Parts: sequence; C-alpha cells; structure tokens
Amino acid sequence: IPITVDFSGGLEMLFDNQRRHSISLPAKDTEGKPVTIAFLIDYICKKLMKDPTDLFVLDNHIRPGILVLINDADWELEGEEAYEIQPNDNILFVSTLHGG
Amino acid sequence: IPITVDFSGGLEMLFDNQRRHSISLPAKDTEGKPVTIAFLIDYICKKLMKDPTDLFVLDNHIRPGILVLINDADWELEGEEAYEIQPNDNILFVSTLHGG
Amino acid sequence: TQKSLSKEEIERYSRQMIVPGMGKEGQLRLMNAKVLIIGAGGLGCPAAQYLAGAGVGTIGIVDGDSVEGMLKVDSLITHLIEINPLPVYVPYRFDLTPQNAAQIIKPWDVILDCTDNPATRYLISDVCVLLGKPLVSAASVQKSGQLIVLNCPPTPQGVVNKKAAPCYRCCFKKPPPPSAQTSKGEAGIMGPVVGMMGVAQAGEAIKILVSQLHMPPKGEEVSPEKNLVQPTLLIYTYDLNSAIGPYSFRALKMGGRKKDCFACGENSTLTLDGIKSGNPNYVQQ
Amino acid sequence: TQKSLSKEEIERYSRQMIVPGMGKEGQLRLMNAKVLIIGAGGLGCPAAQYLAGAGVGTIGIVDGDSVEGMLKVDSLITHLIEINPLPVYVPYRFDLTPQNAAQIIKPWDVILDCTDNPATRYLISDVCVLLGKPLVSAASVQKSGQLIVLNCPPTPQGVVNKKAAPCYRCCFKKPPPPSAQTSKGEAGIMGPVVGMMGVAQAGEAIKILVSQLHMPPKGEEVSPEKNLVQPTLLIYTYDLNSAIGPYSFRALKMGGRKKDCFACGENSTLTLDGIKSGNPNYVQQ
Ligand SMILES: [Zn+2]
Ligand SMILES: [Zn+2]
Repeated sequence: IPITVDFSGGLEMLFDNQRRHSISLPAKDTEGKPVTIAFLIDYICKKLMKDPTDLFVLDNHIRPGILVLINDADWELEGEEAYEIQPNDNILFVSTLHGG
Repeated sequence: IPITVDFSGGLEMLFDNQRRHSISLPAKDTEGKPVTIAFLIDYICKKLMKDPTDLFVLDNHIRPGILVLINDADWELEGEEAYEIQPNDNILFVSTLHGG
Repeated sequence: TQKSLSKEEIERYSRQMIVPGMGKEGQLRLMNAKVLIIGAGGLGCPAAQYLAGAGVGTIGIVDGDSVEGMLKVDSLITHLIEINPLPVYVPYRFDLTPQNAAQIIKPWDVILDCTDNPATRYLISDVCVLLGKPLVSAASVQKSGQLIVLNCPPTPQGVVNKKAAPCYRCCFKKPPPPSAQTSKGEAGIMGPVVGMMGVAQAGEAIKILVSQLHMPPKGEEVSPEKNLVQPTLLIYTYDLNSAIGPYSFRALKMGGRKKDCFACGENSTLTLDGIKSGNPNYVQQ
Repeated sequence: TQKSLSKEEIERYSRQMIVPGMGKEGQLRLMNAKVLIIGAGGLGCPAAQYLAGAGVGTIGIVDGDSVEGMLKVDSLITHLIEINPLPVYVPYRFDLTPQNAAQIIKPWDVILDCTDNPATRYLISDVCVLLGKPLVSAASVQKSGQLIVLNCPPTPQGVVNKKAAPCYRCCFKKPPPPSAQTSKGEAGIMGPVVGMMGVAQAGEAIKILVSQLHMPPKGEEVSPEKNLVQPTLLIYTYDLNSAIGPYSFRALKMGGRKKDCFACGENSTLTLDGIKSGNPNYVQQ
C-alpha cells in the first residue's frame, strides 16, 4: 500500500524540517495479517525518525499530546491504532499546541 | 455528469451568498456533442444567476476580471472555454481583487 | 440596550457598516457586546486590536505579567484607546486562577483564550462550559499556530441528547503532555504567526456576535454551514524557507460533544463549587 | 553591512532569534534589509506593523492621502516607532505615479503592494519587473481578500528560456474590468480580512529576506518546495454567518512567466523610459 504521511504543529522538526512523507508499505504486517496503524507508528518512530523517541511515542504508545487523522477524519472512530491501512490513505500527526 | 461549482472573491454575492453549487449536467450539449465549459457559463448565467449579467458575462464571454480553475488547474491550458467537462470535475469562478 | 447611532459612531463604522450582514442592526450587536481576552501578550495584542477597531462594546483583558514594573494589561489598554476611544476597556490587572476564574467570566458574552499555559487552557473551558459561554481558543509557539471555536452555541453540561458543540476537553481529551510542553518564552515565536492567529480569533468572536451564533437554535437542528457544532481546527504552519504553500492552511473538522467527556458529557462529576475548592486539581502537567 | 548585535537588539529579538532559521545570522538579514510598502491605509498598517516589529532594517511607506490635514504616512510612522524605535522609517509623503514610481523603487530590496487602485497595481509590477525586484502583492475589499508572491526570485525581462517567476500581468493577464471595480471606500471592509492579508504580506516579505529567496539559484533549477516560480494565490473569504470553514483558505497554484506576457515575456515592447513618458498609458480602467 503506497500512502502519504504528514507532520505539523512543531512535530516535523523531529523529521528534519520535512512534513510531506511518501513511503509504500508492505500490505501484510510481520505476523501476515494486514498493516494496522500500530505498524505505521512503529515503522516511522524506528526508521523515519531523525532525533531522540521521547517526543513522539513513549511506553509503546503515541504521546497523549498528538492527534492522528485518516483522510482528515478522527482516528478514534475509524479504528484507533488497529486500523487496516488503505491503498492511498493520508495520515496526519499534529502535536496539540498549549502555548500562546 | 454531476460536478460541484464554486464562487469566491466577491462573486457569490451575485448567487445569493452561496459559494458551493452541485448540479448534474446533461452529458451532451444542445447540438449533441459533449458538454463544454462554454455551456456551464451559459447554463449558470441564465438559470443559476440571482441578480442582473453585467458582472459575470458580457458580449457572449466571461468578464476579463474573473479566473476559471478546473480541479484548481488554470482553465487556459486545459481547454479554455471549449473543454469537455469530466464526470466529477470542480470549476472555480474567482473575481480578481484590485482593491486594498 | 443602545438603539441608535451617534454621528461620531456613524462616521467611524461606515467603512464596515456598508457590508452584507453588518447594518445599523449588525453594528449595534458589537456595541452592546461584552468580550473577554484571557492573556495580554502575543495573541492578546492583535485579538484586542481588531475587537477594539470593530467597536466591540466592552473589551476585557486578563494578565498579571509586566513588560520586557508596568503591567502588560495597562500597556495594551493605553494602546487600544488610540485605535478606538469609544469602547469600555476593563483590565483584570492580575493572573487568573481557579479561586477567581468563575468570577472573572460570568459577566462576559464571549471568551477568548490566549493564556499560553496548558493547565489554564483546560480550566477556562471547564468554567466556560459550566457558566454556559462560547470559547474561541487559540495557540501559537515558534513557527506554527492553530485556532478553534468551542461550545458555540453554548449547550448546557450533560445535554448529550441533542447535536451539541464540542468542549476543549471533548477536543484535546486528556493531553497536555508533561515534558513535551514548550512555552512562547521557551521556544520563541515568529511575529506573523501569532498575528494571523490573534486577528482570526477576533474574526471568530466578531462573527459570533454580529450573526448571533451563541444563540441556541429554534426542536430544530443547527445548520452545519456555520461549522459551530462540527467546527474546523485551522492549523497554520509558517515555513520561512518557502512561500505560501497549498498545505499552509489545513482545516481539520472536529467531533461534537464526546458523550463521555469528563466535563460537558453525560455523568460529569464537575461542579463550579469543585474547581473553586481545587477539585480537578490542574496537576496534569 | 552591520556584522554584530547590540545588547539593545539582542534583548528585543531574542524571542524570534531562538527559532529554526533565524539565528544572529538570520536576524542580521532583516536588519540590513530595505522593504517598501506602497499604500498606508488598510493593508499598509498591519503589513508595516509586523515588518517594524520584526526589525526590518529600513521600512518605506507611500501614500499622499490624509486621515478620516495630517498625511496617513506620518500618522502611521508615528505609530510604528512605538512598536520598534530601531528601524529607519522613510515616508514618501505623496502618491506614486509613472513619472516617479521608477525613482521610488530602485533603492528597495523587496516591494509590498497595498495600493487599492488597479491601474497603480499593474504599474508597480511593470516597474518592479524592469528594475528587477520581488513583489508581494495583496488585495482586500468587503468580506474577501487574496495574496500572491510574484517575480521571486527576480528573473530578468524576456528571459523565458529558464523556469521563471510569474509577473502580475503574467498572472491577471489583461483584466482589470472597467465597471466591475469596487474600491475599499466604495464597498467597505471588515477588519480581520485586511488584517490577515497585511500580516501575511509582511510574513512573505520577512521570509524572502531571512531565507534569501530573492537570490537567483546556483545552471541549477529552483526548488518547487519554495513555491516561488509556481507560487500559490491564497484566497481568504470571510463569512460572518459561519465559523472557520474548510473552504476558508483555498490555495490556487499559478503558472511561471507566460512566455507571451506583454511585460516580462519574450518580445516585450516595455521600457523604463516608456512608462515615464506615459507609454503603456494606464487607461485600461
Ligand atoms: Zn467536553
Ligand atoms: Zn509577465
């Protein structure tokens, strides 16, 4: 499955000033069943990262800070970290801003 | 062909404060060949209008003022008023702003 | 209450009086309006500037911080009179806390949030919700900014039975992250970002008042072309290595009140008496 | 030329000095920078405010109009010192014309357009093109506004052989419409619209200077992630009967120099000597 992944809200700083990310995924996960978004978090944080982990994912889960959107749709109703990724989906990782 | 048509830049005022417009078209024009965007101008100005003609189209052609975009693409390279409309195309009519 | 317009006022407002939606009728809305801004630095200034200019009846401001001696509230108000002498500016020359925040809001028709501290940001929504007031919240740090319009129109606490505007908790459920928090003092700020966001904040507030969007609807549902009950969270990223990009303004439509929200949802253990006492202690850090 | 930073300056700019892209290195760019604003009302004010604040070296302003006795140039400059004492503000206390416009631009590094008259808007691009200067143009009337970044980096007149930034004529080819023209005096103006647009204008200008985007590229092509040669035309519509909508900010990518453009294209009959004489008489009305 080839998808486009985006960052914003002072997150992309982690990924070397890059917001737009296109990488094709394996259709099947490690245990042979279809890619979930538990996968994308693991793949991204381990390989796509360009910085020290604390700021994106901690204790085997995303930091409460960030929101995830699938085709600009709430991640929680559509699968909530166990979502069979689609062949051209868009996933957005935005760190909620609490300064002003 | 069912398409969505939009207005902006102090044009939609003409169409009763409405920007988003969905109306399905006949696939074939009056003379049986496929719908062009010469058609949409004629259909819109005659039926969809809610105001007095001078401001949108004059002398059987759009006012030099306005730009037309097809899927947010310049109208001029893609057909320029003689464009076979597509089954889900988006056409945008924006009056160029010369005040500040 | 004022029913008529001064030659003084008619002269000042004529430029925006002659626009669709903003008659003698639409303008008087703003003149009798009472808006509050929580936070005087950064987003406060431009927000306040464009309310003042618009001739918002009364404009409140809340900040105990001083300039970089002289409180920033006072500095700013002094500024605003220059823009528009006619409005009544009301300085809360201290910092908001649970003990008072209840007191500081009950008067005002529309609440703007510019507070810059996460704990405070949650506090306001809670109160705003309970007291039944619409919040235009907005945030800015470093190169990025974002804005949203919550609890408009203001739907009572726990009324989940009707399509109902989301609270700040409903949105942004439990985070703030404890060590992922950067401040404007900590991480800096480009000017145009905080500027865009403030000006927009005023924008949303003015809209709410002029078109009367804080007014509950007729058993009829609320039009979704207002984007009130399902409101966009506009995210502005400022890239100083690029021109305006298609992905400069991204608009993330948001969900109506989360039926299970701690605060505005069904079976909330949140009371105005509570926050006063230190009840949901804002130790989330 | 200035190589070092005053404790005075270091104190004022520290808030935006500590942001990615804006070091002692990035800040000095702005301090040696020379920006010009054509038009002092409406878009002028906020544009100027956010350049001033940013500490743009020299800030020019051009408007012969008075307030509603005292020229609006003077009024505004008086305002700006309050925001930032350090910049050199330079008032052209008259109105721009073909006879001078050549003279009024040749000094300045970046040109902002806030002129509010269509004829003038075309004039500037022409000159800006010929003299070889980048234009951040912006417009606002009533409930709607829009912005674009032309001729950045500045590609010489007629050089069609290379991927090259579009002029105002290249974009907006022959229109202005004669009887479809509304002025800001004619049709009014909501505050947040002109505010958003001005602040953004400053935004684009600052960017150009800080990241050095007016600098021609290395036979190498220009990165398209700058959105300079193929720049977005951001259209802001302000709906005071709705909240921020997904279709609030629409970003229309634009074409590089039209090879057949009257002015910046191949076989242009446009000369700096020409405009002076009244050559392309701005009678398009
Ligand atoms: Zn809630
Ligand atoms: Zn050209």
